[PDB]
Amino acid sequence: RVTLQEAPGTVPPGRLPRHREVILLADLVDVSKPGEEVEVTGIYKNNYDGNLNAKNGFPVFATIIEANSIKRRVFSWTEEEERE
Amino acid sequence: VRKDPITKEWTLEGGALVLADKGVCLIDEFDKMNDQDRTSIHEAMEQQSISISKAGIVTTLQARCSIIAAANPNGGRYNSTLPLAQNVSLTEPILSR
Amino acid sequence: PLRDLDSEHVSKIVRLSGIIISTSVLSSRATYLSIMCRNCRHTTSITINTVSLPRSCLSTIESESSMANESNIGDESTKKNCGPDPYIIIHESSKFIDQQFLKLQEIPELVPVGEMPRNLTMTCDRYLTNKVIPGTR
Amino acid sequence: AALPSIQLPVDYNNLFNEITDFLVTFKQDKGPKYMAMLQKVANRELNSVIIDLDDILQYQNEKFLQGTQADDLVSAIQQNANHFTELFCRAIDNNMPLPTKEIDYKDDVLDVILNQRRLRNERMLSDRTNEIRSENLNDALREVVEDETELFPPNLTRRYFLYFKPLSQNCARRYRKKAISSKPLSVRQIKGDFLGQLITVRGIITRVSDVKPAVEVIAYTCDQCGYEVFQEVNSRTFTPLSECTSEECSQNQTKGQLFMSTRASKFSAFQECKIQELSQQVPVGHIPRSLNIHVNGTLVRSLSPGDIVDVTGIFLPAPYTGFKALKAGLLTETYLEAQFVRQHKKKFASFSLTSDVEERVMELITSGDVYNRLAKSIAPEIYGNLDVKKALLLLLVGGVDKRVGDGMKIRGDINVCLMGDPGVAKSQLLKAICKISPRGVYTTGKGSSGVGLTAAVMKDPVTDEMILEGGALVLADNGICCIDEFDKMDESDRTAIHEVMEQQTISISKAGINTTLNARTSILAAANPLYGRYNPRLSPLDNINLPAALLSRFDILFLMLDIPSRDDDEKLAEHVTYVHMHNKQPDLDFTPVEPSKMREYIAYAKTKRPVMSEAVNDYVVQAYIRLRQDSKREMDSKFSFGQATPRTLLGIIRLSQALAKLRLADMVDIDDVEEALRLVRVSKESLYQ
Amino acid sequence: RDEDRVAIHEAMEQQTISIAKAGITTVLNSRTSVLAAANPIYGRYDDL
Amino acid sequence: APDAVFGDRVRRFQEFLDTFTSYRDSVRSIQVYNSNNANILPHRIIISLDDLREFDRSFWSGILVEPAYFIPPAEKALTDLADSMDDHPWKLSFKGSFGAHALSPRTLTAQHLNKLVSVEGIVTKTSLVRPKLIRSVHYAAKTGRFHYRDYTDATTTLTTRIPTPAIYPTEDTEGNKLTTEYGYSTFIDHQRITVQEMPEMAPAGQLPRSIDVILDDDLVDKTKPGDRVNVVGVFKSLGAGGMNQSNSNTLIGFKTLILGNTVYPLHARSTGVAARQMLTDFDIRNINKLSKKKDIFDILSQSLAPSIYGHDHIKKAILLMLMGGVEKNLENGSHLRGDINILMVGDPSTAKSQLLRFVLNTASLAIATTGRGSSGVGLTAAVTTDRETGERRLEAGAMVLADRGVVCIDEFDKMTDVDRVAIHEVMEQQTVTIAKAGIHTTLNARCSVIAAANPVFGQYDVNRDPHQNIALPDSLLSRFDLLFVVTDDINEIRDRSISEHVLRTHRVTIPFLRKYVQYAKERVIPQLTQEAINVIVKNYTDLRNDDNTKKSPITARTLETLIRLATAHAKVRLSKTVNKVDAKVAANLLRFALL
Ligand SMILES: Nc1ncnc2c1ncn2[C@@H]1O[C@H](COP(=O)(O)OP(=O)(O)O)[C@@H](O)[C@H]1O
Ligand SMILES: Nc1ncnc2c1ncn2[C@@H]1O[C@H](COP(=O)(O)OP(=O)(O)O)[C@@H](O)[C@H]1O
Ligand SMILES: [Mg+2]
Ligand SMILES: [Mg+2]
Ligand SMILES: [Zn+2]
Ligand SMILES: [Zn+2]
Repeated sequence: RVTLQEAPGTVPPGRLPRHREVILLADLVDVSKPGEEVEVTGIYKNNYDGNLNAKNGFPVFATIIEANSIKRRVFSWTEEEERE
Repeated sequence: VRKDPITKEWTLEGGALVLADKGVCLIDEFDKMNDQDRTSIHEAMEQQSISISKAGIVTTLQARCSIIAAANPNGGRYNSTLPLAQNVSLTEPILSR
Repeated sequence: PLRDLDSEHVSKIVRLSGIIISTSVLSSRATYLSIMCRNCRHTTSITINTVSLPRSCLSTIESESSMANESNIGDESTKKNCGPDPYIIIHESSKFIDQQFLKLQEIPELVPVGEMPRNLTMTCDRYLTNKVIPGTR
Repeated sequence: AALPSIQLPVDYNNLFNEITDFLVTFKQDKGPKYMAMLQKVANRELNSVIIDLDDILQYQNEKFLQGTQADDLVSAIQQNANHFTELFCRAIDNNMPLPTKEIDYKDDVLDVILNQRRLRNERMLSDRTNEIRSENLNDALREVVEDETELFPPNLTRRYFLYFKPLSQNCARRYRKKAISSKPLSVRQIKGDFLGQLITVRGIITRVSDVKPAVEVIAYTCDQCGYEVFQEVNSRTFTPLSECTSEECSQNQTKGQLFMSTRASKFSAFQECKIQELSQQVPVGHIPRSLNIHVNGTLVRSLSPGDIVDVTGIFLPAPYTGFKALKAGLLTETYLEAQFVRQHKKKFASFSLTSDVEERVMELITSGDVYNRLAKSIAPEIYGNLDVKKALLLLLVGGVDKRVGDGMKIRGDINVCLMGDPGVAKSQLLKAICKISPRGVYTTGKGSSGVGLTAAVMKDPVTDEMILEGGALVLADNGICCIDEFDKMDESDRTAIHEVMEQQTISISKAGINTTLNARTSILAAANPLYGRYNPRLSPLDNINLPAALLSRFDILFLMLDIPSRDDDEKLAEHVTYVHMHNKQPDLDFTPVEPSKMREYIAYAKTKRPVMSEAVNDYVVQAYIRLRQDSKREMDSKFSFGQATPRTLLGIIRLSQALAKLRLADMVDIDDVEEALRLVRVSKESLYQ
Repeated sequence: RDEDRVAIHEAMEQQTISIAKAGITTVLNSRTSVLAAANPIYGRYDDL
Repeated sequence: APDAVFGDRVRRFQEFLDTFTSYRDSVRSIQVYNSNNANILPHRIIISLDDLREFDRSFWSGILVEPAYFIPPAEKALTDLADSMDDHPWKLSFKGSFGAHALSPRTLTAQHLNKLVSVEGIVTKTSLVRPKLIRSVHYAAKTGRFHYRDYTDATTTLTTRIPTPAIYPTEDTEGNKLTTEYGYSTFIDHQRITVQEMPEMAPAGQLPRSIDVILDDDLVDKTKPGDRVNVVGVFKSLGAGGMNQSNSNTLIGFKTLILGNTVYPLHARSTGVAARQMLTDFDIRNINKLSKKKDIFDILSQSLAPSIYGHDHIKKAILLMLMGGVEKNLENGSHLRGDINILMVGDPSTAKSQLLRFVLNTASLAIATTGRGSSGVGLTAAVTTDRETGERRLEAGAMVLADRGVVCIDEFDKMTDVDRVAIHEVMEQQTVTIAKAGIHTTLNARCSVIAAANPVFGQYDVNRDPHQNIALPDSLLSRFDLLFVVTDDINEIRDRSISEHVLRTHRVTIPFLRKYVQYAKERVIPQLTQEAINVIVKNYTDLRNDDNTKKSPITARTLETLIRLATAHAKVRLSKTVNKVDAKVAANLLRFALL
C-alpha cells in the first residue's frame, strides 16, 4: 500500500494538497521509494467491502486506486564507458 | 531506540554518521551543535564507530565516513589578528581531527 | 537480504543476516497432556511432537468394552450427553517445553535514506532458546 | 440434601422480647428515656435515635443482681451488629406514641406524605372489614382482612434514623467486662476476622466527598390501575422497571407503563471518606495505609479533611473490583459503615455553656492570674521565653473582626514572627502551638511548595465532577498555619503568604482555574539571620533575607539572640538536664493546665466582643503619635527593622482587644493598652544590648 | 561532569558504585583498571 | 474413596516423625502457648530436607520431584499427630539444601514445572490484602433455621479436581427468603507478589526476568517492596493454554506461578532489611563476662577496622554512634533526640572512605550515599506514584528506609542547599513532611549520620581560621554532634611505622562485635544520675564561657550532645545508670574534638 500526495507546486494558492491510497501487486512492489514524484495508471474503485453500513451518520464511502502501471515522472558503467 | 508510528514496533536507528558508513556526512552550521551532537561527532571522528547502551541493547556500529563541515566565527566576522583557535567556539580535540 | 524476501520463498528454507534487537520471556507449551472427562471420568492422552482438546467425549465412538455399552446409558430413557468441551487437563501428570520470540532487523548502516528499518518476527524452541542477546549480529 | 442446616446458640424471639422490655423499662440515673425520645420523634422534633450499649449493660446487670435470668444482648449486637438494626426498628415502630401536635402548613413535606400514607392504610383496612362484614358468609375477621389487603410497609412510614454507639472503657471496667467495640485500632490491624462486627478505628481524615442522594427504594405509578410500585435497590447500579406488576394489571391482559416519581421515592444522604494511619502506628520502615468509611443519614457533614478522630462502624464486605485476570476465588473489598464520631480536639464554633464546662471555667477564673497562668503553660518544657509565650497566647485568642459597612473589611487575626540564632527552640514552639490549636497545620520550607500550598484540580472518584483540593493554607482555615524555615522559601510561596496575610484570600489565574480561595488563617513563621548568627556590625535590614515590607506586615516581630552568660546558662542547663532525668518540668509551686482546659477557656473567651471607649482612644492616639515621632529618628540612623506605620496602630488595637477578651470583659481598659505597648516594646531588646 | 567525577573517584579505590534512588538502593561491583590521557591547557605544556 | 498409596505414604511419614523428636515437641509447644496465652500462633512447622535425605531417599526425591503426590500425605500425618497429642489443618515448610533446585527467575524454565523450587530475588510490587469467602451462613425468617455453603477454587489444592461451581444462595429449598449473617461467615486473607532478579546478580544492560508468587492466610504480609527475599514453593501451571474451544490464537501459553509456602527475608548491604543474629547461652556468658573488664571500651575501640593506623578517637566515636543514647517522649507530645552524628574533614589520603565503608559493612542497617549521587526526591522519599486501583502513594527514600539505622554520606561538601534544608529536619526533628497534590503526611526518619568532607583549598591550612577551611553553614555544623579534623604531617618515625603496618597487612572478631552491639542496644536503657548532672553542667558552663577558638560553635545542642555521649558510654558499660566516669569520658572526647 502506498499513499500519494499532490505536488505542492501545482496546488493553486489558498488550498491544501489532497491524497489517495494506491495498491501495488506482484512486481510493482518496492519500485517507488518515498520522496519521488510518479505517474500511476490504475482503476478507481470504492472500498466496496468497507466495514459495514450499521455505522451511524451519513452513508459515505472511501475510495482507492488499484495500480496497473507505475513510472518515474546512476553510478554503473560498462566497457564502452570504461574505455572512455 | 524509537517507536515506529505505523508498525508500532521499536527500532534501532543510528545517526547520520552511522547511516553514511563508507560515504560522506555533511554538517551545516557546525558552530551551533549541542553537547550530545558534539560527543557523537567526537566519537565518530576519533574511533570511526558509535556505541549505544539503551533499552536492553548494547552494541557498536561502524562510523567510517568522511566529514565536510561549515561554521561561522565568533561575532560573525573573522578577526585576522588572533589565531584560528580563538576565532571559533570549537575545541582542540575536535579541531585537530 | 531481509528486504529481498517475497512470495516465491514461502515455505522454503532461507539464510538471513541481521542484528537482534529484542528477545522475549520464556513461554510454556505442552508436549504431552493427560485429560479426563468431568462427567463420566473417561481418561485419555495427547502427544505433541493447532492441536486442541476434543470437542466431544470420546467414550461413545470408542467401543471400549461390552459393559462399556451398558455404562453409557442409565436411569430410564434419558440419553447420555457429556456436553461441549467436557475435558480438563491434569497438570501434575503432563510435560511442557520452552518457547521464545525474537526480533531481527536489517543492519542500520545500509538502510535507505528517509525510511525506517524493516524487521521480522522469529520463533524458536527447546535448545535454541536463550542463545543470543539483543545487540548481536 | 443441598443447602444443609446448622444449629447456633442464637434465638431471635428471645432477643426481640428483651429489646422490647429494655425499650419500655430502662431508667436513667421522669418516665422512660427512650419513650420520651420516641414521643419527641412522633411530634416531629427529632430525626435520629442513638442506642447506647452502656444502657443495655446496665439493664442486664440490674436484671442479674436481683436473681432473674437475662440474655447477653451486648455481645450479640457486637458480633452481628448488622442484623439488630431492623430488630430495633421493628420494636420501636410497635411503641411510638400518637402525635400530640397537629400537622400544619409549617411542617416538612416528608411528614405530610407519611401522614397521608398512614391515613390511607387505615381507610383501606376499614373498607375491607366493612365489605367482608356486609357479605354475611372478631380475631378471625381481622386476620382475613389482613390476609387480603395491601398496605404501605413499615419502612415507607418511618421518619427516623437509628445508630449504635460502642461500650465505653469505663462501664466495662466497672462492670468487669472487655469492651471490644471501643478498643481503637489502626487500618493495618483490621483483618478479615473482624467482618460483620462493630469496631472502632483511630486515624486522620484525608478526603471527604460532597453529599449526594443515594436511592434506597424507587417509586413508580400506573395510570391504568392507580397503584404505586416500589423497587428496592442495594447495588451500585440497577435496571428500571418497564411494565406494571400489580395484582390488577397482572391478572388482566393489557398492562400499563410505569412512570418514575421522584417525590415518593426513598433517598439517603451519602458520603464516603478516607482515613489514614497516624505516624505512631506505622511500623519501622513502612508506609501508612488507608481505609474507606461510609456515612449515611443525619451523620453526614460530621467529618472534614485533616481531623484526627475515632470512628465507630460496622465492618462489611463488598464485591471485587480489581483486574479480572488476578481474581482467585470469591475476593471482596471492605468498607466501614459509620455509626458514631468523636474528635480528639473540639472546635470552637460548637461551643456551649453548661454546668460541667461552667464549673471548670469558674474554677479557672477563681484561681486568679489567668493571663500569666495560661501564658506559662505553653510548652512548659522550654525554659525562659515568657513574653514570646504571651504573644503566642494572644495569637491563639485573637482580636475582634469589624464590619465597617459598604463591604469594607478589617481583619482581627494576629500574625507573629520569630527570628533568632540557631538552637533557641523556635521549632519546638512552632510544633507545640500547632498541636494546641484545633485546626493547626505545620510546614517546613521546600517540602511544601506550589500546589502543596493553595489548591490543585483533580477528579472525584465517588462523584463524576471536578473539584479543588486545598493545600496547607486552606486546611488550616480558621486556625494557625505554622511555617518553618521561612527565609528559605520560593518567591511564589512568599507572594501567596503575602496575600493571605493581606486580605485572607488567595487568587489564582492559571490554565483551567480562575477563582478566589478563602484563607481566614493566622501565620506563625520562623526564620534565621542571613549569615547564621546575628552580626551586630550590620544594619538590621542587612541581617535578613526577607523584604522590609513583608516584615512590616507582622503585628509582632521578635528577635532572639544568643549572648553567652555564665549565669543564665546555669539555669537553662539545670532545666534541660532535669527535664531529661525525669519526664516533668522542675517547678513545684506552679501547676500547668492541660490542653483541653486551655481550649475550653479560649472557646469561651472567643464569644466576647469588647468595645472602645473615649479615654482609651485618647490614650491610643497619644501613644501612636509619640511612637511614630520617635521611630523616624531611629530609622534614619539605619537602626530599625521598619518605621512605624498605621499597621502598628492596628496591631496595638488588636492586641488590646485580645487582652480584653481574655479578661472576659465587655469593655477595654487602659491597662490592656499598657500591656500591648509593653509587649511591642519588648519585641526588640535583643537589638539594644 | 561533577557527578561522574564523584562516581569514578568512588570506583577507583573501593571498586564499587553505590546507588540510592526513591525505589532502588544497591552497591554494585566495578572491579576495573583506569588508563587516562589528558592534554594540557593553552595547547602546549609550559615549563615555567 | 480411600487410596492405598496415600495411606502407605501417610504411614511412612508418621514413621519419619516418630524417629525425629524435634518437630513433635515443636507442635506441643505451639499448642501449649496458644492454650496458655488465650494472640494466637499459626499452626505450622518447618522440616529439614537433609534429615529426610538421611532417612528415606525415595520419599526425599518424591517431595523434591513430585510434591503434588507426597506433601498432602505428610500434612495429613502431621495433622493426625497434632490431633492425637492435644488434650485448623496443619501445614509444612522446607529448609536445608535444595541442590540443583535452587534457582533464580532467569534460570527457571519449563523443565522445573510441578516440582518444588527455591528462588532468590528482589520484591518489586505487592498487592492489597483481600479477604476470600469460604463459608457463608444464612437465616430463614419463616422457619427459624440456619444454613450454609462451602466454596473452593483451583489454587487451594495441589492436585487437579473436578470443578463444582456452587452459586450464592438467596432462597430456601422451599422458596423462603434468606438473610446473610456476615459475622458467622468465614473469610481468609489473600495476597499476590512479584519477585525479580537481584540488581547485584543480573547481567548488565539486559532486561530482567520475574515471577509471581501467591500467598494465603498466615504468610500474607511478610515482606515489602524492595526487600531481598527467598521463596520456596511449587512451580505450577493452571487452566488451558488456549486448548479448550477453538481459540485460534497460538501466541499465548500456559499461565504459571508459584504457590508459596515459605518466605525468608535476606539482609544485604545498603538495603532496608536489618541483620539479626540468634544469641546462644555461650555468647551471652562471654558477653556478660567481658562486660566486667575495665579496658572493655579500649578493646572494643581497637577492634574496629584494625587495618587502619591510629584514628583511635574516631574509632571510639563510631562505637558510640553504633550504640547510641535514649530518646524521650513527654506526655505532652514533645520529642527529644537520642541519636549521634559525626563529621570528618581531612586530607585527601586519610582513609576516610575506608572507615565509611567499614561502617557500611558492619552496621545492622545502613545505606550508602554520595554527594551528587542522590538528590531531590531520592533522599526524603518525596516521589509519588499510583496504583492501578487509582490511588496515589509514596515510596521510601534513602533516609526514610534507614529509620532506626545509620546513613553514610561521602563527598558531603558536594551537596546543595535544596537538600541541606531537607536534611536539617531529618537531623533535628527526625521527621519528613510532604505536601503535594493529593498527599499530606509525615514520615518517621529517626536515623544517625556519619559523613566525610574535603577542605576548601585541597589541603587543610593552619595559617587560616577554621571558617575559611570548612566553608559550611553554621546552622548545619550545629547539628553535627562531633567534628574531627585529620591532617597528615610528614614525620620519619610515623612514616616508618605506618610503612611496616601497611606491609604487614599486605602479606575480637566482627561477629562477636555485632552480637555485643545488638544485645546492648536491645536490653539496656540507663538513667541519669546527679553526679553526671553536676559534671556535665560544669563542663558545659566552662566550654560556653571560655575564650578558646573552636572548630564549631556552642549551644544547647552541645549540652544535649554531652548527655547523649554519656548515656551511650553507659550503654556500652551494660550498666543501668550513668556514673561520673561516663560523663568524664564524654567531656574528654568533646574537648579533644573541639580543641
Ligand atoms: N530554652 C531551651 N530550653 C530547653 N531546650 C532547648 C532550649 N533551647 C534549645 N533547646 C534544645 O535545643 C534544640 C534546638 O533545636 P530546634 O528545636 O530546632 O530549635 P532551633 O531551630 O532554634 O535550633 C531542641 O531539641 C531543644 O530541646
Ligand atoms: N591511617 C591509615 N592506615 C592504613 N591505611 C591508610 C591510612 N591512610 C590511608 N591509607 C591507605 O590509603 C588509601 C586511602 O584511600 P581513601 O580511603 O579514599 O582515603 P581518602 O578518602 O582520604 O582519599 C586507602 O586505600 C588506605 O589503604
Ligand atoms: Mg528549627
Ligand atoms: Mg574518600
Ligand atoms: Zn464423558
Ligand atoms: Zn398498573
